[PDB]
Amino acid sequence: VDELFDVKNAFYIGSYQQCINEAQRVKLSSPERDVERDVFLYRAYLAQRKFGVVLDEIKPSSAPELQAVRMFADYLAHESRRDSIVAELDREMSRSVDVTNTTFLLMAASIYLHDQNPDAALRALHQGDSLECTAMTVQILLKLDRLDLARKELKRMQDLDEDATLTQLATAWVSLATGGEKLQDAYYIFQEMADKCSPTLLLLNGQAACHMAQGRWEAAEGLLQEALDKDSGYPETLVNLIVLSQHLGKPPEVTNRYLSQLKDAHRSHPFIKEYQAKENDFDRLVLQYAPS
Amino acid sequence: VDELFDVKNAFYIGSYQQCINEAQRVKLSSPERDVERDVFLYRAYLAQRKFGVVLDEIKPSSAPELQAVRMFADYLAHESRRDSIVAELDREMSRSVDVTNTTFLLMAASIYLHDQNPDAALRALHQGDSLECTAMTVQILLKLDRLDLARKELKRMQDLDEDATLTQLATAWVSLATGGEKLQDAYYIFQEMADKCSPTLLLLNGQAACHMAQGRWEAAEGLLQEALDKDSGYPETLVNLIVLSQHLGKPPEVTNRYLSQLKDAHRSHPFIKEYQAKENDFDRLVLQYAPS
Amino acid sequence: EGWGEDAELQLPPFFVPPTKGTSPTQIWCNNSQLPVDHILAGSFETAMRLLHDQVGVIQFGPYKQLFLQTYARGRTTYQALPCLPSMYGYPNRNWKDAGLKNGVPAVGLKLNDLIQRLQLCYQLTTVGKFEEAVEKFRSILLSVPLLVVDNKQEIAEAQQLITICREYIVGLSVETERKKLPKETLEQQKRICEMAAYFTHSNLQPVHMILVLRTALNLFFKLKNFKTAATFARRLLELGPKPEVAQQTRKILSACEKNPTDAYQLNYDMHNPFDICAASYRPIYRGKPVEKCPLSGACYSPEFKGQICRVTTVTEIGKDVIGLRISPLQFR
Amino acid sequence: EGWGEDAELQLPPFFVPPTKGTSPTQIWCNNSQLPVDHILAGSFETAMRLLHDQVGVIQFGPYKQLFLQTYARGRTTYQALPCLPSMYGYPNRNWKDAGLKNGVPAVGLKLNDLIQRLQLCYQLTTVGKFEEAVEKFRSILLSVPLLVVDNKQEIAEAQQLITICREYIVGLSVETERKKLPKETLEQQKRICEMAAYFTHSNLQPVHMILVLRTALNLFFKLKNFKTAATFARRLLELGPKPEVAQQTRKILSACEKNPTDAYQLNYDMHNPFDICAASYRPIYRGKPVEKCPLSGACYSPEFKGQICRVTTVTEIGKDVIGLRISPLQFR
Repeated sequence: VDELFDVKNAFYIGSYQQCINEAQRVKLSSPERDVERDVFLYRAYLAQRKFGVVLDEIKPSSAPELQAVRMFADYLAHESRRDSIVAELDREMSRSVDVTNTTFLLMAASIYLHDQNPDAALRALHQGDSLECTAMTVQILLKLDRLDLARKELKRMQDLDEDATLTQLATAWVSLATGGEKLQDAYYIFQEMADKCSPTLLLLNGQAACHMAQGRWEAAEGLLQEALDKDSGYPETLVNLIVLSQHLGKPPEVTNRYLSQLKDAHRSHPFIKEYQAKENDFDRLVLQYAPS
Repeated sequence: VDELFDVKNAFYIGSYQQCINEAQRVKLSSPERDVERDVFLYRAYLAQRKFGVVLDEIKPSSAPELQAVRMFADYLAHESRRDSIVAELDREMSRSVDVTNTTFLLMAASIYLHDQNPDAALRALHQGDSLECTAMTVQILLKLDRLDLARKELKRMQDLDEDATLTQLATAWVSLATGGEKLQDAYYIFQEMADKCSPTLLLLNGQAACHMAQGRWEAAEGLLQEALDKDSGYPETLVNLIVLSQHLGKPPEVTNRYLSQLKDAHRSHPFIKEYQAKENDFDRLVLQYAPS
Repeated sequence: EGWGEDAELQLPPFFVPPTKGTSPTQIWCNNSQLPVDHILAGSFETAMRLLHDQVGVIQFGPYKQLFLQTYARGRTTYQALPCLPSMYGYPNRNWKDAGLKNGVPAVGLKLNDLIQRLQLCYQLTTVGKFEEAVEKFRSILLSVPLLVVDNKQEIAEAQQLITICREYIVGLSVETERKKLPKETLEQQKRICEMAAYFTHSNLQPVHMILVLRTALNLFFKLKNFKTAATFARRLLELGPKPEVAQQTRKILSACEKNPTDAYQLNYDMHNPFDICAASYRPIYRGKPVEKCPLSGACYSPEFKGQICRVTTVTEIGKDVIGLRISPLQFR
Repeated sequence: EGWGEDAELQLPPFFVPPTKGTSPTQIWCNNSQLPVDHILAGSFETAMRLLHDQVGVIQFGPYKQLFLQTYARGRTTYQALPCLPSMYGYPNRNWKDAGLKNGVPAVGLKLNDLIQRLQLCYQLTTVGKFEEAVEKFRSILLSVPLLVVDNKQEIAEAQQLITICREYIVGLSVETERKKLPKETLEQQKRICEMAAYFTHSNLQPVHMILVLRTALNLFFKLKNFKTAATFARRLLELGPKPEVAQQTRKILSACEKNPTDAYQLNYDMHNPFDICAASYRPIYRGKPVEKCPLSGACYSPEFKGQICRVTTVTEIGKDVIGLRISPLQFR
């Protein structure tokens, strides 16, 4: 049995503080596990947007796996340095990588995904052999609308470990994208993880998305309100409430409030930029039918 | 020796036209015989369903024996008058009958048998002393499934005249009903009469019934086909072919053809009515196990 | 019904990053010809092309709110792995059997949502807030081509709803212009009465037609056109006004019949059907030439063909179009 | 072996029309407990009672042809005296030693008559006329309880024959329903493949199981479930198909082994025995609860207990019965 089971589980379902708390309590039964624990501790600080902790405490003497988390911390924290980090990352990958260092590949692929470079991120993850590497591949293939390829990688995880948390999560993502009878499958996975662990912002909107997909808007309202009470700034809640609001017949002043609220979510969800782009696309097309 | 031997023999074995032909040729060696000949002449016309001949030619001046044939002719010819004829017949019998007029008693009993009144018919025949009266009693007792009583009346005929045609015929009917070793006895009687006289529809099916009783279906097929070629409408052939057909493995479309053919036999054999009754009994019992 | 083609065995026909599949918003566009589905898909150009050919839109500026708010309800979002860009979900209306290729997006504006908003429009009208009622009416009107609707009777209702919004918008437009005009000259007052009488032929709800007949009854009584004023009074009374207004109307009527003479020839025909030019506010008598709004049915005198309809504010007067499309029914 | 009771002398213990004796058809009923003997006797109610207790019949409508045609072969007829109602003969099967009281009627349907009809059933199946094969199969099935049979081995064969007719009737029922179902949705195609795979576990003749494996091989190959499709191919090949189909199958197999992956989880277990629910066409895995047809062995999921078996069309699913009776042997 895996001494870090609770730690990794808390992280992947979005319960970052519980991850941080339980990482600081476990007993050091190895130096291999010791570094692995620290990786999740610091990725949890990344997830809480506390890049200063990650950046100050991982030193040049720190383990290679931690150097990889710190690389990712630099990129998220320092917008001006991003292009130069990616340039160096391309040079590393072209030179030589330790393929057994799955932590480095997930940190490489994390950087590429943010840099809107899924080919590079898949090219890195292809080199690794680990469950999160597959799980991250499933997510990227789903974003590429290749549900066919996603199913094959998910099937890999199902043969290796049906009951693992990443496999359940990947099953839910694959099911949410397949639709039909499978939307209920995804819902119960998200529910079962909420009622074993704790109903995090990630699981709350996970569940709401499965309701909204079956058109069950009223059943989704409770979940989004609970998510809103926990954290007024989690953007996915705000976006989902815009959808839910309109499907419940509420006034456009509510959709407008959630749009202004989303500009201060200070978590970098693309929705506002795509919205402003569609503002600009529309202004441009108006002048195409009537050049004033 | 009996001048009317050939005439009566032709009638009783079902060779009606030969009876009619030989009755018109014999020389009038009495007035007693003269009337007796006419009785068989007209009963042969009855047997050919030519009731008009019997009805037109027997006048109110005609001999009493002929009045009795004409009574029977009226009943067979005029369905609407049957209940009233039987009513009058009951009144006659209750009033006074000439007991020596065996022709009247056989005509009375013939009417009652058709009117489904065997008690009345036996009550009439009881009063007569003649070979056909006994022979007709044997037949009625066999229909009443009283083979015990039939054997005693047959024994009466055997002591009086072993070689008579009615005694042979009664022996065959009694044997056909006793079964076992006696079925072969009946067969040879029917055969011996066919190969002295002529193989009539009555003798052909007589023989076939003796084969079918011993399970010798293939030996019966020749006889029924010969009977069918002679007269497509004789019902007993049609019924026997339904039995024979199934015991030879032929398709149900053959049993169906003989059933539709039997509706136009226009000779009043009960088989179709009993069949339709069993159609109705079945429809009724289906609703008893499942009241729709 | 043999063994079939289901029984015949057929012809079996580095690292490379994979290529994208079609997005679910593109699937929406492929499978739908209704404007709202393309807007939910984020395909504004194809949506505008559809509205243009079907219903006659050329000035799309006044659609900006509808378009953008519709776009915002098109996709849900959920986080997969921590610290990676979130996922999007594309809820389909035929979700039970949508599959990969056949989806078409969930329905977010229903016809009864609009029919319900008619009531706030009516109240606003009754209390006199014409500028706000017109704004609310036009919003219902422009929203109708964003519907998705199941059966032939809802297509009928959605059309009647458009016609209701038109009737009110042009009627209230007449009244608001009558109030901006000067009442000094005799000839100026004659023009005001005409407009008050035109408004009398708008097809509104009885409670509102009572108010416009009351208005026409005053102006024609002050003009001393008592023959025509009397028939406004008889028509007001037949709608069944509240008791106080019946009494004020009966007194004005029996005064009209004691002098049933019109002082002036006005350009208003009682016994002659017409449509109200929704730009110049003059009558167009049923035989004469008209150019129409291809969505609302607003009538215009022919000078205005090619201009932007004053009622809808977005359509081309007199353009020939396919017709409103708001249901799969219409694509047999 | 003395002089015995054969030597002891014992106690010696108007016009009246006589009374009827027992009819020979009543003698048949007294001496027999087999349904066909009571039908030949014209005793339909007692025949139905026997079929009900022994084999589970409640809906006797579909027996009408069999019953009536059987009735018609029961008695011969011959004329005695001219112009009087004809006689009836009642041919007995034990005619050599029947006597008055012990007769029992002649045998008109033999087991080999039925075994011969199996061939036309098989041909009809091979050429694809499923509706006509099912009709012909069910006729054999309902005819088995009308047999009269001599020894224990024929009772065995008659049971196997019933089981053969059942296997075909439910299998063909699966295929005919698979062909009525739509193939549009992915989820719809998954359901079709399942049914094609269930049919693969029907116990038919090899020439027919080759056709159903060919069908299952196409549908699973088109689905891109190559791991399961490969085992259909290996099983098809082991039955020994004609050379052209072996070649088409070998090519499909070596393509499956070059990618031995199933794309979808279907509800079909290769390594797990089940029975096919003959009403809902879903698998019932050998441990789970079943209600059965008491004559044919058709399996049903428990919801259906008390209903009319879809296979035989005349029996009660799950009724407890004595068991088929078609021989004097079974009444020791």
